[PDB]
This record gives sequence, C-alpha cells and structure tokens, in this order.
Amino acid sequence: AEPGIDKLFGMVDSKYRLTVVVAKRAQQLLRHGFKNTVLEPEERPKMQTLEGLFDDPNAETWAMKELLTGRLVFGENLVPEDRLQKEMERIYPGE
Amino acid sequence: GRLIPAGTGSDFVRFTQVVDQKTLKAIEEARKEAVEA
Amino acid sequence: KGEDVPEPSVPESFRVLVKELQALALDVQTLDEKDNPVDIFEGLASKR
Repeated sequence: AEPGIDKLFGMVDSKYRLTVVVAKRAQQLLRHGFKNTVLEPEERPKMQTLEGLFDDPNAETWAMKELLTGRLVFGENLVPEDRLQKEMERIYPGE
Repeated sequence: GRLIPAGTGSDFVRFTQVVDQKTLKAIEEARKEAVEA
Repeated sequence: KGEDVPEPSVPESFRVLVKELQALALDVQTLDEKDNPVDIFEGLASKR
C-alpha cells in the first residue's frame, strides 16, 4: 500500500484528521518551495528518470513521509487567523 | 454546491491545523515583545 | 503555473436555480452566520 498507512492512522483520533492534516501540511510544503521540510536531505523522496535521482514533486507524498517522523504537531487550535499568514513567509521565503 | 457536511468536511476535523518544529517558534516570535522601560 | 488549485465560486446549478425561483416571485436569501445576506453573485446582481 502507501507508506506506514496503519501507523499514520494511529497518529490521529479519526480517519479524516490525517487527511486534513496531510493535505494542509502538503499545501504549505508545496507553497514555500519545499523550504519548510522537517525532513532531512537524506530522507527525502526520489525518482529514477533520465538516469538521475531527483526529488519527488508529489507534495501529498512528502507530508505523509514527514508526519511519519513525528516532527510535526497538529490540533484544532495552534495559532490565530491571518496571524500565521505572515510567519511562514518570513522564516521561509514567500516569493 | 457547498462543501459536504461530512468526512473531511465535518466541523469536527476540518479546523485541524499543521505546523513544524521550527515554526513552532512563532509562539516565541510574539513571546518577546511586550514589557517596556 | 504549478500553483495548487484554488477553492471555487457558486455553480450555475445553484445560481441559475435561485434565479428560477427568483423569477417565480420567491425571495431566496442565503444568510450568513448572524443572518445577513451573503453575495453569491459577487457584485454583478447587487444594485448600485
């Protein structure tokens, strides 16, 4: 199947949170390049084309790899509204 | 045509947020800007 | 562009729906949280 599908189920109380988590996470993960990635150089996803291993364009597949290391944190409340719509832009170039 | 009232469209989950260990320092970005003099 | 897809406006399904009811003389309001009309026809149909 998909990587550690069972383990990634356990991380959340409900099926759907992990879907909301993953997608939302991926959104940021492929908004700010892949500059936000709490996942090290050597543990990044890769392809095989042209005879050359190049990082996987599949945002959705990254966030899953990411959360699987527990490096993220999730909840119903963590930050305010447009008050996050500036923080991630400055720490990771929002251009 | 509205979002469905279920699944990933259930008021229960929906609002779930995600952030990273480093942007977890956004709490200390607003942490040290208050008392003056 | 490689951007992620955005969220969407109202479908003609609904818009055209309202307008049919509209046409039949039944006021069809879409109220917000505190019951204040919301603009499904963003601009366009609102007068002045």
